[PDB]
Amino acid sequence: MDYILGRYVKIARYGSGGLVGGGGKEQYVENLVLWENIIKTAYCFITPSSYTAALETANIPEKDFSNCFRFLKENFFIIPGEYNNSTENNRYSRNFLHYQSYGANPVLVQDKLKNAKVVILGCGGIGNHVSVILATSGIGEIILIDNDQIENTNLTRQVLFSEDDVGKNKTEVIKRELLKRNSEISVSEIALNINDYTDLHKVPEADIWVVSADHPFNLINWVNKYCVRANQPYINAGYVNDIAVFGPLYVPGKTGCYECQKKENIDHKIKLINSRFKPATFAPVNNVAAALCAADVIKFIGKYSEPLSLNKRIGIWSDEIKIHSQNMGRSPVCSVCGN
Amino acid sequence: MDYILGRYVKIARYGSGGLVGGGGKEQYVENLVLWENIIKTAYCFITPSSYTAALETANIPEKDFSNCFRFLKENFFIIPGEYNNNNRYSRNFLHYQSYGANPVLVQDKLKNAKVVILGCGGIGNHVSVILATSGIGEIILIDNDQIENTNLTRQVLFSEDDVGKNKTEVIKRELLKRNSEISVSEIALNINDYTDLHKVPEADIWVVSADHPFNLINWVNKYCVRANQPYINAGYVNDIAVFGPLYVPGKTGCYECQKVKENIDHKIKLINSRFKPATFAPVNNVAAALCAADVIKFIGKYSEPLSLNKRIGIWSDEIKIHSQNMGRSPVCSVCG
Ligand SMILES: Nc1ncnc2c1ncn2[C@@H]1O[C@H](COP(=O)(O)CP(=O)(O)OP(=O)(O)O)[C@@H](O)[C@H]1O
Ligand SMILES: Nc1ncnc2c1ncn2[C@@H]1O[C@H](COP(=O)(O)CP(=O)(O)OP(=O)(O)O)[C@@H](O)[C@H]1O
Ligand SMILES: [Zn+2]
Ligand SMILES: [Zn+2]
Repeated sequence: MDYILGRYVKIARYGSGGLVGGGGKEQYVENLVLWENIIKTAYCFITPSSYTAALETANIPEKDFSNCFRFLKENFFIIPGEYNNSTENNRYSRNFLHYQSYGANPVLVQDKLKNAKVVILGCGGIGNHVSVILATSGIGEIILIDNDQIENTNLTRQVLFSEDDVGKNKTEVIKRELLKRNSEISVSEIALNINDYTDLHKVPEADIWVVSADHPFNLINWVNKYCVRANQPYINAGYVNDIAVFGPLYVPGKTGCYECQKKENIDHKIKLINSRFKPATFAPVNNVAAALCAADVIKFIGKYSEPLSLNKRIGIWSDEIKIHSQNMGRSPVCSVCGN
Repeated sequence: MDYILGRYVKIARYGSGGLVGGGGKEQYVENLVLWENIIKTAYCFITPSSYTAALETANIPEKDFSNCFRFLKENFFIIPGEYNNNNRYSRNFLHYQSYGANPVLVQDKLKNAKVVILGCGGIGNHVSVILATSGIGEIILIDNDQIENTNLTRQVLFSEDDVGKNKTEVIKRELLKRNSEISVSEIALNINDYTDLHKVPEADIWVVSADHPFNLINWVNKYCVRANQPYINAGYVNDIAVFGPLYVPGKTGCYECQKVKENIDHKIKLINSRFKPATFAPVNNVAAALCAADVIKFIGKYSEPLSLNKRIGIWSDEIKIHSQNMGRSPVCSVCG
């Protein structure tokens, strides 16, 4: 039963002791003696070693070594030796350190991604960015859904498209560009525009729908109603001008749905104002939303960490430093998924 | 003279009264009478109108109209009509308008700017393409590394058939395909010592995402303070996306301002030298996106970059954003 120090752990001289690890799992250990001991025991696991083989080379008392071993193990700084049983030349090897760092076997996450099927409903700015992440991360099957054609104004956010692509179907060029990046996956396209609730029946079953299409105004309400009735997982992502939005991620029976937590003259005026609405699109906002959405899809399917947007619609601001989550937990009294 | 309603304005009935605006400027107006008066005033500007003309068009008293007009005007829900002006960058125009800038003037500032991309990996790929398609006039790409198959997970400009080619080379080609209106430049360089930074050209700003050695950004900091050179750092610490600081000579603190045993150190240095980040495209892309937002804003001058005086971290396994103060230090070791 070998263990090996993760390649993603770093330690630093800091404060009265030091830091162990990098990122979300970073620990500040205030006691210098303990921290120095943690370093000494980590060093013993640089090569793949059983507990007792590493202990043999440690110059500290067994009880101190044992405590440090446990610390390292619980945070996945040391990982089973087999979790490093893949070639450095594997195209997905960088994601592997990421999987390892959450205590998962990267070969098993990869196999889950390989066998998954994802629907990209909406192939604009969000769909462009989500689809390449999912494609190059090894999701086995991607189905691109969109009826629109590429324009010159798309080139701002829609990173797969070029000047030369103007006039072609979006789904056509994305497929071309996805397969140029990862030819070991399968990519299909459906030419569909969702005019009515009934149109959603032409969208295929999948592990998850990535929904970024936002026309008409109640498209999401149709998608949610449909997915509740079809028992189909979906995630929403987009933006409200300068705020990046992703979530909720809907899982049948395991999470709340979109609807759970929800003068004629002026009424005419509101409607006209809203009819003329066009979002202040901004690539960085689009990209943040799409990045975090894809992370939640990879985690939903990989199963190695909890998706952020379970039971939540998450907003990330671009002009102030702010995240806010909006409660979208299950309501027993919901008219869509309820009693 | 003339004022027009922004297309990015959204309006909903909510609770007591309603909401005016979408996104960061979204405002709850409790007073329903004031809420209705706002929409009555806004409605007269859907089609461009002068102050006085809209007053005679609205069915509300001159005092209520002045209040609602100022409300819309200060929040940039209504803008000067000339700002309204199909275009390549027409999409970004609503963004600049929403912050009370003339898009044409912002667009011009971008057209006249030079950006250095110091590091053409994951962060470089994504930063450079946002900048190119937003219309930064000159982009200088700097890297001495070749494309590998393992790059394709997050280095979005690169395909399988590009493996073995130079990064600067392929980024340039792909940038030019997406925006032919700009000029792209490459330099084959790797920063081996602090003294190699003199070979980096003068720009409006440096995007620093190079991450070898550990002390690269420390070198970059000291040089940029010396060269009077604006720079912004961006990257990640495993699962945490990082951007900032944005160093502006004479305005902000530098990277080293707030500074935010034989047997042991030998083992530390051996462990640390084996380090490899747990890279993850989503984390790459957030850092790069928010960094690119700060560059556009710094150069476009229409909003304050978020990372002035701050190193910002966005968590990926938690809903969390945290900021470290990098304000000016008089007793700093590099500047001050
Ligand atoms: N009902 C629908 N059925 C199929 N596709 C739709 C759709 N509504 C929108 N889409 C597609 O989904 C993408 C996003 O659409 P919307 O966000 O509603 C307006 P947009 O600003 O054109 O999005 P974009 O910026 O992502 O292109 C577009 O490519 C569009 O073609
Ligand atoms: N001193 C230096 N001078 C110039 N460029 C540098 C540099 N150090 C690093 N870089 C460049 O900055 C980029 C950083 O790339 P990243 O995507 O952050 C990690 P990577 O090393 O590309 O991934 P890998 O570990 O899978 O190879 C690389 O393209 C690298 O060539
Ligand atoms: Zn419900
Ligand atoms: Zn300083």
